[PDB]
Amino acid sequence: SVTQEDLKVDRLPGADYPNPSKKYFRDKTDYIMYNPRPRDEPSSENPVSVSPLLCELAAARSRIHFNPTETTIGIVTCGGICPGLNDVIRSITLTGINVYNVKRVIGFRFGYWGLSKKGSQTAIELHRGRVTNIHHYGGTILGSSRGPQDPKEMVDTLERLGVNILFTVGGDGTQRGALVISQEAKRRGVDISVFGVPKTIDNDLSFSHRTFGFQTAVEKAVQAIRAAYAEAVSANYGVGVVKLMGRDSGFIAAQAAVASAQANICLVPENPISEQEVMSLLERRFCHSRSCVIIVAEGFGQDWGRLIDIGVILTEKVKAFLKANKSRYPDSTVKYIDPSYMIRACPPSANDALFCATLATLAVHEAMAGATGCIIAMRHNNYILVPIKVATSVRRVLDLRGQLWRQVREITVDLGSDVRLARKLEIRRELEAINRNRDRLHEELA
Amino acid sequence: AMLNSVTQEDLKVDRLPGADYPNPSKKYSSRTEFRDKTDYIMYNPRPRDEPSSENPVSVSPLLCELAAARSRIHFNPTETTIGIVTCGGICPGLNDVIRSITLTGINVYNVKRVIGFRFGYWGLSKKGSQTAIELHRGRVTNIHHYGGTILGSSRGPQDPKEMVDTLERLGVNILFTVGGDGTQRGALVISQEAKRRGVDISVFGVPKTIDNDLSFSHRTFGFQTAVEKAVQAIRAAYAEAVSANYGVGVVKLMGRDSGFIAAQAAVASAQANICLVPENPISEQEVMSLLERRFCHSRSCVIIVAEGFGQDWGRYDASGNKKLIDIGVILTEKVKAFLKANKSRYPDSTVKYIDPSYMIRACPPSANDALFCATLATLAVHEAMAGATGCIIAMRHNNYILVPIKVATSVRRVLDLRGQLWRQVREITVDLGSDVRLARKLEIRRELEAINRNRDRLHEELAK
Amino acid sequence: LNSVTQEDLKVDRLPGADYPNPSKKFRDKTDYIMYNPRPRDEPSSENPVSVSPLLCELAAARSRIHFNPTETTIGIVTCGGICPGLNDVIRSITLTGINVYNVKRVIGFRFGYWGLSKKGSQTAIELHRGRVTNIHHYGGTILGSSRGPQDPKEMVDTLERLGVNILFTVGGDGTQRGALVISQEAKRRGVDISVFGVPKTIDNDLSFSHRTFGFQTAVEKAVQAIRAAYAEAVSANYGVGVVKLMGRDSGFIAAQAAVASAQANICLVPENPISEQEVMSLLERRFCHSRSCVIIVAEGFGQDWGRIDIGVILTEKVKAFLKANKSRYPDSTVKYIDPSYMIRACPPSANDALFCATLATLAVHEAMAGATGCIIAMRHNNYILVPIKVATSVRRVLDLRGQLWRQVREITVDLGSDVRLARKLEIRRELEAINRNRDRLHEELA
Amino acid sequence: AMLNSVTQEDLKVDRLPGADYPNPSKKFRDKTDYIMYNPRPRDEPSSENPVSVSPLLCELAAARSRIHFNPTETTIGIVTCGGICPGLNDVIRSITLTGINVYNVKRVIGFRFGYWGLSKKGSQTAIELHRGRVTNIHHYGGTILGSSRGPQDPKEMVDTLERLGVNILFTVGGDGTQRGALVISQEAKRRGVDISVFGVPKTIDNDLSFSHRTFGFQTAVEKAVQAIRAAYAEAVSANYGVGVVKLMGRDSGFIAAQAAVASAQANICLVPENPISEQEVMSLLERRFCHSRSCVIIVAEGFGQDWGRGSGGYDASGNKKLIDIGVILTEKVKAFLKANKSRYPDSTVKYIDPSYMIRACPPSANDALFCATLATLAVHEAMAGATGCIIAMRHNNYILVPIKVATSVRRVLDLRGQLWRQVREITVDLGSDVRLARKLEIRRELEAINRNRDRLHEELA
Ligand SMILES: O=C1N=CCc2c1ccn2Cc1ccc(Cl)c(Cl)c1
Ligand SMILES: O=C1N=CCc2c1ccn2Cc1ccc(Cl)c(Cl)c1
Ligand SMILES: O=C1N=CCc2c1ccn2Cc1ccc(Cl)c(Cl)c1
Ligand SMILES: O=C1N=CCc2c1ccn2Cc1ccc(Cl)c(Cl)c1
Repeated sequence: SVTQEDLKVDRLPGADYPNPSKKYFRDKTDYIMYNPRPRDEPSSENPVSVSPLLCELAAARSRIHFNPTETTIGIVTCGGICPGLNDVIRSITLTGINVYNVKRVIGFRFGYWGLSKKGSQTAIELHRGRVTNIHHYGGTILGSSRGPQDPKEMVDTLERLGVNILFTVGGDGTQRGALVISQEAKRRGVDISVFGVPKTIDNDLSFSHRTFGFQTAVEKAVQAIRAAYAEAVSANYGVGVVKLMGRDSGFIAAQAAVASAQANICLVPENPISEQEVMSLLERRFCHSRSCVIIVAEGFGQDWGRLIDIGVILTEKVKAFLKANKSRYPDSTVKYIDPSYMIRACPPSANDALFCATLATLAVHEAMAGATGCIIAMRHNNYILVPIKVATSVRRVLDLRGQLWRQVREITVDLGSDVRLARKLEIRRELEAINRNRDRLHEELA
Repeated sequence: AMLNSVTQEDLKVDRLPGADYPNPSKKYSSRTEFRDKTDYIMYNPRPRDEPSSENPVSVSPLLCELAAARSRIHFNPTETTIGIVTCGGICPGLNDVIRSITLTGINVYNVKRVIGFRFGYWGLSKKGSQTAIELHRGRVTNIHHYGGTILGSSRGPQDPKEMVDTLERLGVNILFTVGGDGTQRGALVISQEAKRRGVDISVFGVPKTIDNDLSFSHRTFGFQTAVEKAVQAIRAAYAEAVSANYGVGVVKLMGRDSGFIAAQAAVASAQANICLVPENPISEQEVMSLLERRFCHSRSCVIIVAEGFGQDWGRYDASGNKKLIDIGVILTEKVKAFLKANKSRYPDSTVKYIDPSYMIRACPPSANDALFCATLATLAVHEAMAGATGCIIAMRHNNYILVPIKVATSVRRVLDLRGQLWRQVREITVDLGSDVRLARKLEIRRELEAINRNRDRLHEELAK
Repeated sequence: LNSVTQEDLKVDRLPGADYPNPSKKFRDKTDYIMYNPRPRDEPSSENPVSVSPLLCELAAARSRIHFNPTETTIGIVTCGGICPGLNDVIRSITLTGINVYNVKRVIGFRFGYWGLSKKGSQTAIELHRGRVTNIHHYGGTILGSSRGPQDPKEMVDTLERLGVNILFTVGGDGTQRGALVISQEAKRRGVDISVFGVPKTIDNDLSFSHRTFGFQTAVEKAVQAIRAAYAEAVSANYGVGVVKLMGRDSGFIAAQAAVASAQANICLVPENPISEQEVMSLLERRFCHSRSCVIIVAEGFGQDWGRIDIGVILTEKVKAFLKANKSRYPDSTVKYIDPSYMIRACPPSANDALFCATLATLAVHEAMAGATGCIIAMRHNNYILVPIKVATSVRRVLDLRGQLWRQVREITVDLGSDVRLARKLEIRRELEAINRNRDRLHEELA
Repeated sequence: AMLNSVTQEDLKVDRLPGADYPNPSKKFRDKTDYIMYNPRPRDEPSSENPVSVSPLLCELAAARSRIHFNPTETTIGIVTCGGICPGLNDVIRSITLTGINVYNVKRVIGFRFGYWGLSKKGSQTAIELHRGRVTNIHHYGGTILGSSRGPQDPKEMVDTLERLGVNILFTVGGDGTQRGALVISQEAKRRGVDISVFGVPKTIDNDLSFSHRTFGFQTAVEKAVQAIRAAYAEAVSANYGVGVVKLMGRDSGFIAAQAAVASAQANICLVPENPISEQEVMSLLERRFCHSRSCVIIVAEGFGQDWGRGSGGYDASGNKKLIDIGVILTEKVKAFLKANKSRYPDSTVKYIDPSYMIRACPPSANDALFCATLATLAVHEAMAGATGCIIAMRHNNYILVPIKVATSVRRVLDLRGQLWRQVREITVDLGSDVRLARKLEIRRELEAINRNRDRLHEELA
């Protein structure tokens, strides 16, 4: 498992230049505890971490590795779009130009394709004028693509254009590629930093509590649920099925379910249940209600097909179930909602705009200080550096015993509950309230 | 050729016999002139002739009756029961119409009682009538802040005999039918079953069509909200498409039998390169030719498609359910097949399909639709209390009018491909008539002229 | 008015239409719409006759145009307070000129009429496709705006010097009066210039008009301001929210916002001047059986209240009234909200974006066809041309006997009601409802 | 110099005696668990686990296996006090639904218009909170209970609590409200009555200590950025246009600072932590107008309290009556521009107070989730006999803090920290050479337009 060695961040040799940024900084590496929980009860001596692990904190350094005015920064965006890609491009560019006064900033187009011999022709000049308002729009002005290119070709491009720092904005696959580029550079003894800004709307990066665009995604997911609910509650035995991202984890689905308070069933990859259990939950909902809203992560029920499109398959199976039971559900309506387009393709919330700008600015500070083969992450309210190797070796998933999942279980259908009993206590509370109103009203006359 | 045969007689709206009660909100003595009765607006306000010494004459002989609070009413307010039913697909502002019908009845006319029938015409059947809800001030206070209908909705008819049985049993004097063409045809059948038994009932339609394809009408409620939501869907499709090399966003924008949402959204957004509407059937080959032309000098394309486009395109799912036609899916598949067959010229390509139907129809209305819904509903109550029946309320040439259901359900509204809206769609969308290579040369000259000017002023600013 | 003749509605054309219209599949002669589409007589077998003799010229693309497209220079100026959609009008004028007519050049004059003065003309900007691409996503004007006039002689000097053939004047009544003075100075020197107004009034108080651009957006924002005022007021014991909602000379925004929101208890508009004492009487009546009150006030209300900022003065007078009556209103809270900034400075709704684009496109079509000394307006669902002289001679105001104002009176406090009686009926209706619920609940047990 | 003294004793949260009942919630904690106040190590990485720089441990909030109150005999009371804040209705809803749905408590009472609602007169207005009364209240700004500023007689209030059989009172409000909560707690202890008083902190300014985030703060920053966007549109539309926008910030500038960075459209950001003179402000404006025709100024309501003398008075909540710095700043900017009409021949200054729209909206979805989680854990811990404390969020975890220490210290911007550095990167800097900085600007632009000019020239043929 993970050792302190696994958390040591690579530095390019030498920090020969002063940091030009203004004293309105750090001379040594500071650390934060991976786990800030104590081993023992309160005692007369300072508490000791349950874990041996320390993470390096990200910050502007007093000494830097790259000579600012000779430095070329490169940027590439890869994979599915995510709210705040333009914020990361803008803030990397403006930190480079305004704070370090770097020679040049290059935007490589359509992911790693943009660093291939063919693709490198399309590379764009990122100046102040080119990034002024790009953060008001979803997508990426650079464009994106999936899948790799020859690392040899890509380092050929980097050398040819005199790129000293490449920022890799993308998911697990992109950062694995970043580490391969880093090592091809080291192999030829070229002075290049490769520095990852993690892109995962699902917030399933480890050594991390929050990735950029996640909070925006939850806002949009709740708006999709509000529409699904309006549709479902408008029909007799109405069912709204809404797919909410979640390739390998259910953080968006779980947070949206709790925030909206309108989901009756929440289906996540961490909690695989059968078609039969799902229909049993729907059956229980329809005992006391005329509508049901089902949230489903795209990674749920991958053992339900021969990704399979679980949104379509679930909708089809719910229809088949209700048709086979037309006896008890005489008329019924099942609506499928795929809001994926609207969740990923918007500009960020103001809180994600600030987060994106802070990730990007610290990524420039640390790369200028010779950090390489690492990502910037946010953990316990602090910015840290994590080596790509350990970051891509583990992933984050819902704890089904944790407080978030407990809140999902409190609002969603539970076969264990005495619905009909609970209703009797409900009616007593209501009667108490309307009796009080009845009295005050009777009083008010005369 | 088949022409519609509408005469002035066809536009006369039925009144229940007698207006024996004074209006408690419209006192005859608060008029400034005599004769509180029916005023008219011209169907077509365009003249036959040039300006001359005599007043201009309408190109049409038709006059529409204007909707308004009357000084004399047919129903005795405190003995009056109002019923409401919502039918078919939901539409932004259903709750606004329910709320405003209820509060006009209670607050303005002080009616005895308001009943909400549930899940469309099902709610007036013998079985369904058990579910009927009491609409008081407390039940409707904030319902206009939410999409859908608190009454619920369903498609398709019920036995008119059963439904009039329900209306008689509950003592319903006015039934408001909120729904489309099919719903209002049913309203007229209810009206006639009532007349047959000599029961004193007004049936009054509030038209529900998100597509704005009601005739004798320029605007139906929820349409403007739908266009707002359609433009937000297009903004997301564009962000996705422009982020890919040879990226295509296909977005379906309502439009069952007409393309008003698709056309207005295309022009409002200024981001659609192809706009496919039922009024303008073109072949799969013409569509791919437009995409091909777009990809000559761009790396992305956004395609708007109405659900009623290409019904002559193409011809049970795994669970044994019947598969609907879906031009959105079929178009997306055909665009992929075209790009795959031409991977030579479009080496990598991405096609994304977006169905924002859920978000377009299921939201609360814009403030402008909230006002419109409240005004339609309040005037519908005023006119039904004044004994109007077998008719709908519509908005035409900035005015509220009454139209008999028979006329209203005999004709539908469609884009004029020679009109100004469609011209604006053609100005923004790909045009095969342009010289690809020439047009591009002039583009670059204009750009070069601009950056040359900036380059000069910048050079000036230094040594100054 | 009882006056206004067909002559007053005749729109000036520059002499000659010697060029074909380069747009493709247009009108060969001028078509008309009736000013008043109401009939003189009862329905009869013969086509109805207008109550009015007046006909308005319809706006449309013409087959013959006055200006030679490739020799034509278009100028644009934006004047007075900003209004949602200014950038939409600038963009659509520019792109219609360039993309449809392929005009030589488009000039943006800066900070209103100042921009056409000898000093100001140096700041004039080149409007090409690149300069207007996304400007419609932002509030304000890229050209900038200013109030008040310049020397017409100087301005025509500028127009002649820059070879401007069509000047579009985007502004209110004062701006268009200036446009007509420019037009006549041009005619006097025999310079071939069209001056064509796009009316800018957030208040929608242009005559020969049912809707001006930005009005609908303003009502959306006004309703959002009222929603916040209501939340504040209803949260306090004897809470009062006063919100000022534009309305310099008319109350269309205030009236539509009051009805759309359904949360205003008092609506104060210039058309209905009432005394300080009547206002306090309405508040007094509201506080008989409610603990909160929301007051909408147009900026043009109560200009006979000073021996003036009516928002501040009204708020002060409401506080003085509540303080003098602290006996009956023991603790009380008065909040003033001026949302003017947020109402005028936003981008338009999608419906206003479409309207702006349509006004602007037709304005270019008609100016290219030699229309001058006129504005484009929308009336009875149609686009018309109106001479500036008649357009600036009359203004539009609320009809206090109309359906809109009736809806305002239905929701706002009414002194005409019996306080005591009205309340008794209220309580009976409530008791009826809660008695039914009380029964069904009692039933449901067993 | 003067340092704060916080000890482990100050962080020990009071428990009512006895936990005699099992927790009816189903599929937790059998003893009190802790998190480090400061998770930074004393030493370099070594063979031994790292040791905290601080001796302080905070008690973690959680559902307990043993509870103090017998659920079906328990009455929960709720009161909302002071200025409204996005998410008040979310806290009321979640306290109510946790009480009813999880613990099946006897009864939930909503006291109206703050502490007034627990007075003899006010207690008549108290409302019954059931599932039906709170179903959608979280979709609206304000409080369905209503709010008021300032105190009531503690004797009267405990009279009300005893009369209605209230076992737990939740106090939703600021520093002043929670000081009142402690006074209620002690009046109860004095009479030996079994009551828990448990605070949910309400501060839009996020200036609670032992805390990184209070509810409604993130929503406030969203609304502040919308206000700045409108101010910018107005200012950039005028020749020498100035938008002055006031952004909350009574004693700290977290809203102003985060809004300035999020918007990237503020040229000057004025916060209580950084008092500067009228002359320095006008110097920053002067520098902005050297190479721009517009300026946006953010000002916290607590900035420049040494720019005038106030009345000496106190508002109903017992806070200083502040001078209106928004109006005074706007007036001084106008006076400066008028006195310099020579160099700023026409100028326009607009003042924007968006306070109404910032505090009176429903929460963002992220604030709705936060509010629900604070409220649910507050019920869990009060049922487990926690009293005289608040629930707070720190280092991504929920903790309990005694009111006494929570009301003794407040949180303020670090002018040497990363947030304020980002504010300084975007706002006007007198330290730059105006003339030199401009020359380099133009060179970079010329380089860019030369590249575009080339690619365009290429593209023909
Ligand atoms: O194999 C994986 N599949 C999914 C997710 C995953 C994996 C490894 C790490 N992670 C989490 C992760 C997500 C994004 C980034 Cl940028 C990184 Cl470096 C790791
Ligand atoms: O088949 C149709 N498809 C669309 C529209 C349509 C049809 C028939 C009449 N009409 C027009 C219409 C639409 C709505 C209503 Cl409520 C009415 Cl009465 C007619
Ligand atoms: O003095 C006026 N106050 C308000 C309205 C008004 C006046 C004069 C004409 N009008 C109508 C009007 C409004 C805007 C425009 Cl652009 C025009 Cl041309 C006329
Ligand atoms: O006197 C203060 N003025 C402002 C802020 C402050 C004070 C004391 C503690 N605090 C921080 C604080 C804020 C809110 C709450 Cl609910 C609490 Cl308990 C403390």
